[PDB]
Amino acid sequence: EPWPIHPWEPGSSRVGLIALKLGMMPLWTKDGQKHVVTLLQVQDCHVLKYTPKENHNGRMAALTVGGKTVSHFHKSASILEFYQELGLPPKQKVKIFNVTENAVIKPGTPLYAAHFRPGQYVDVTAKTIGKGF
Amino acid sequence: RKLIAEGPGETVLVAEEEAARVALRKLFGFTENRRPWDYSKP
Amino acid sequence: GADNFTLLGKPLLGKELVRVEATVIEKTESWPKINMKFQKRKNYQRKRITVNPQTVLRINSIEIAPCLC
Amino acid sequence: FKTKGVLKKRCRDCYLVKRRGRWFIYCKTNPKHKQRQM
Amino acid sequence: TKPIPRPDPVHNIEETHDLVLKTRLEEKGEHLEQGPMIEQLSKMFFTTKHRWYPRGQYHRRRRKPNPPKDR
Amino acid sequence: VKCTRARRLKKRSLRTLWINRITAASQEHGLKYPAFIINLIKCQVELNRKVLADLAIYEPKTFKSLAALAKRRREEGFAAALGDGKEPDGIFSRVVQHR
Amino acid sequence: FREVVEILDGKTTIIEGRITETPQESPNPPNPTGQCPICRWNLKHKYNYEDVLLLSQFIRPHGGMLPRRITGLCQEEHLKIEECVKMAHRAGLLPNHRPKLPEGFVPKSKPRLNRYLTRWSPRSVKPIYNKGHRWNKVRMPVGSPLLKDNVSYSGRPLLLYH
Amino acid sequence: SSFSKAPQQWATFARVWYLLDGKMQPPGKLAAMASVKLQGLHKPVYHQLSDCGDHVVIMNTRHIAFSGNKWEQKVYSSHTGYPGGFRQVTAAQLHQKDPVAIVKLAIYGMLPKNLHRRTMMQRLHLFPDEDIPEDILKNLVEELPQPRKVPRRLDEYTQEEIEAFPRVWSPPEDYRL
RNA sequence: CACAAACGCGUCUCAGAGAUAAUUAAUGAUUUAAUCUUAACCUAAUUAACUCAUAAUAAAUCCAGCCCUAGAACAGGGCACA
Ligand code: FES
Ligand SMILES: [K+]
Ligand SMILES: [Mg+2]
Ligand SMILES: [Mg+2]
Ligand SMILES: [Mg+2]
Ligand SMILES: [Mg+2]
Ligand SMILES: [Zn+2]
Repeated sequence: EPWPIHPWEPGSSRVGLIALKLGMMPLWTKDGQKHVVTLLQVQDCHVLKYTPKENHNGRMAALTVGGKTVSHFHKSASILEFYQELGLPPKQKVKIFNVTENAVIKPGTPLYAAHFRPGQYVDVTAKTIGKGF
Repeated sequence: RKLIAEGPGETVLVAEEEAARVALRKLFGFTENRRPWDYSKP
Repeated sequence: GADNFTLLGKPLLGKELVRVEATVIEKTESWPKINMKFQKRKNYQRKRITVNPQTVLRINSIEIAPCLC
Repeated sequence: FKTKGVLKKRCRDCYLVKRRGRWFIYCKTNPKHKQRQM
Repeated sequence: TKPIPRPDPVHNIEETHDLVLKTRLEEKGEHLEQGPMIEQLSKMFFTTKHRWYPRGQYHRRRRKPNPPKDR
Repeated sequence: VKCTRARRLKKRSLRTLWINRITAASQEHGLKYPAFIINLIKCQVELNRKVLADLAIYEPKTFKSLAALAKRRREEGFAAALGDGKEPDGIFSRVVQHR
Repeated sequence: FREVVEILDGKTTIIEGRITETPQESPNPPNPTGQCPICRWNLKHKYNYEDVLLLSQFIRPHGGMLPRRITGLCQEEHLKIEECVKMAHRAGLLPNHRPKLPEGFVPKSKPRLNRYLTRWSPRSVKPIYNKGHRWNKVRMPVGSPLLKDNVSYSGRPLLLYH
Repeated sequence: SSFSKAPQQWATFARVWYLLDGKMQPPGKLAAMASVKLQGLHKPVYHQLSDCGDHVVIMNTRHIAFSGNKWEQKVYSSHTGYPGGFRQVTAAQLHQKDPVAIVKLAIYGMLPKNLHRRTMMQRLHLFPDEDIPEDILKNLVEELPQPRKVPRRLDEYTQEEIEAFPRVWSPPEDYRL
């Protein structure tokens, strides 16, 4: 029983993913040029909670996405209790995505790397390498 | 429909009791405007 | 004046209209008050203590005569 | 234009006009007569 | 004058949880840290947050235990 | 040194405080402080600002009468100026001299 | 009042003027011996920009002002009336004296900022970035010096520069 | 008043909420009366040490009317601290971005410059339009009069007023308007 | 480059809307001509700043011990299948 799906409209935003960075590989194009690609793997991605438009920003709704599976024994009581109601194992990292009202996803819906089709341009946000003081 | 006493207070329940306090003082002739006690030589 | 009336003077009320009586209680001296004057880098200090005599009065009764033109 | 202090008409076709809070000498026949009060 | 709003917390003051078990006076508490506590009080009394913090021993000790009282 | 200088300023500060209270209680009746004082002196009422402040706080009814007296006196002063100046002095504007 | 009518009827243009009945001056003025209309009704030094009922009798239907020759006002008063009309328009009063342009009303702009007693025009004043201290202070003008002769019931002079 | 000692003190030092309309009212005249209420300079029991103070609610702050050409001449300037961070904003620009900034800054500069200014500014409630939460509305007591009499436009005059005002002059019949 | 990393000489990415100054043009009155207007209404072409859309940050209250591409200390991320 998923939430209703609406047709695409101009100015709509989709839902991103949380992936794990494996490494780098070289890649060549049909014109002979050489490019370097980074292997990003989606291990466990599930939408966690949905926030209404007027309670998060007032312009776009917020969809919560979790990270890879982690052990129950090293999480807080509230975090474990929150996932127990949903029925999913604890996640490592949780990020907030700004999504329009026409692209809302029912929480608990799994997501895969097929969410992105080749030929699209995507952004990447993560903590850089810490070099200390 | 004639006013006899009026009292303030933190809440309505406390103010209402204070209204009765002012009413009793006026009825018993023990207000703060009463004639001062006489101390002159009799 | 009272709750329902008040009498003004121009600028004083006659002695036949209102009578006020007071009783003397205490004839004492005030606490030591300090008066000091100082000027910078001129070596001038003056310290004196003032003890002002004081009197405490008790007002007993205020009466209003019913004579009023 | 020519930023000047006092405005004078170099030829009889120059006409005064106040625009943007300042007086401008605008000329049609000779563009070199354009003057601007500072 | 307007009539007295007597039954304003009519059901809030006296609420029966159930008709089979005795009512419970369970006053739930969160005991927020010093941070969230001050900002809750300041918004409650329409004041700032700088005066709700305590003071040192020096200021506490020099307060007069028995201030003079008139009237 | 600060004790003596503040003692001199103690009289000034309390006088300033009284005027604020008198102005506050006079604005409540729709009459400014400058109009409340000069139009009260013209009635030969010699009350200092100390007792007027006390009447403002502890005598709300009496202070209204004094404010009412000042407003009535002020309206009489304008009437004479508006007229030819030969009008007899107002019923409240008559000057009584003790001698 | 006269109006011009131009009609196109089959490659033939006809232009004619028609006379419309004009309201006349009120019968009894308080000062019959006056010269200019302002001082004839004892309105000298007694009008301001608020007096719409007076400024609406010396302006064209499209916001312009009638020439001094037709009205008969003196030069001193004509400039004062001219200044008041400019201040009245900027103040938001006189809404029916603007030209009609159906195409321009649809594309609305930023909401109008309420103003009054504007001496200059909104598009010809520059921000006072360097105000200055009290001994050399750049004061923002309010009102016009041409209205400093108006009667002051309070008696205090009007503060034109503040 | 024959009140008991506790309720008598509470009534004397009560807090009173005021409502102040701002439809076509200069911020300076709006701030002058608002500053008095915040300090408590209208209570004959006023004293700086005492915490006497009254809430003030100002509505319709987007429709304030700056006198003269102050909409384009007066500038509000601030410095972010970092080098090259000196920003000067025209009065028109600031009102276009923050509707309540003009009124708030006017009051914020007229209150006494002591440490109580921060405390007494928290009691000031500003709203761009007549959209006030029900909680604030139930606290109000009285509405202060507008300091400036709003002039009426030509279309607001009734036909009775138009006929009452005399026609000053008689235009010629042959002139084209 | 004698550490599982660091590093450049190597590789990758880098943006929309509003808004303006001088100046240019339309309509038009004081001055029934004309005239870009510290005359009104509407409207047009137009420097850079600047402002903002937008993006980043987001879970109150396991934490002894061990590990860490996290780190001066203190913090932070892992320790179920590894
Ligand atoms: S001639 Fe008297 S006001 Fe014009
Ligand atoms: K011209
Ligand atoms: Mg490191
Ligand atoms: Mg023309
Ligand atoms: Mg932003
Ligand atoms: Mg940890
Ligand atoms: Zn020329």
